Amino acid sequence: PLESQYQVGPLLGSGGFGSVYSGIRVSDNLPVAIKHVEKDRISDWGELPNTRVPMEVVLLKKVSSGFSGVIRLLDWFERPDSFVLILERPEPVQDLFDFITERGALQEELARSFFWQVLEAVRHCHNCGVLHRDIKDENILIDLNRGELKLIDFGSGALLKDTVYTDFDGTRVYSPPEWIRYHRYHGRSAAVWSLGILLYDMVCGDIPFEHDEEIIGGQVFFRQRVSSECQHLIRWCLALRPSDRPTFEEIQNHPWMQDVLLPQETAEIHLH
Amino acid sequence: RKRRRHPS
Ligand SMILES: NNC(=O)c1cc(Br)c(Br)s1
Repeated sequence: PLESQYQVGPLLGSGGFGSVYSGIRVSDNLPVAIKHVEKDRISDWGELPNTRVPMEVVLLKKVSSGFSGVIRLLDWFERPDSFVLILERPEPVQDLFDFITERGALQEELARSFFWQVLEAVRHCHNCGVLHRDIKDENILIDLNRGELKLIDFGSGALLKDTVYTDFDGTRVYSPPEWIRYHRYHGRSAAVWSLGILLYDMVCGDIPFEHDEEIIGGQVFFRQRVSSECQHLIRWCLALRPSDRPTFEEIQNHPWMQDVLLPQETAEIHLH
Repeated sequence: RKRRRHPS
């Protein structure tokens, strides 16, 4: 019984991701998040070892083993008209969209640390066979005391494959020009495009493109003072041709990415 | 200049 194993608290938010409540695991008082998803609103389905669950549950189980920069699925339940997902909640926490809104454009030292952690989390997903397909500031939680970033909201994701994708339900302003123009993309190179959008967002205070014509136009205007090394990495991630984009290895070996702060240093300098 | 969330 779900209702007796958890004490439900205030609604945290609702949207394309469902309705998410704060919560407490009654057994050990562990802080949790309780996500409800109506069955009628679930487009992709999958199967675990043997049970017909939302694809989101399939993907979360593949990435939730061991420690990583992904919010871990602790449990799930099936209800007559919905699935309920129990997720580990850091406290205190703030999502990266609210963080950038309040702080403005981030110092490059802080964006380097954040962007590095996001890269490691995406690499972990891909190593687990999981393509997230909705990387953006809204889908990244910051553990303010530990200085650690966590990916959330796999409801637009897919199993990772090397063949072309012709479906997409992530966030359009982070989607690549080959999706806009052709409704085709490949997993890794599309992820790198969204990472370029995310990095620009971090160092400029907002995303570079709002309209389809800007996305496919491939001109990056910098509205804030940004170092030449960082501008180069961003424009590389945002190459119009997918095969001109860097691999994850090339991103992490880029000169702008060197000498990253540790998570605890990041909290003590920038978050505490 | 307005900054906004975007649904998915
Ligand atoms: N869509 N939101 C989530 O999956 C969330 C997980 C946690 Br932990 C918080 Br706080 S929000």
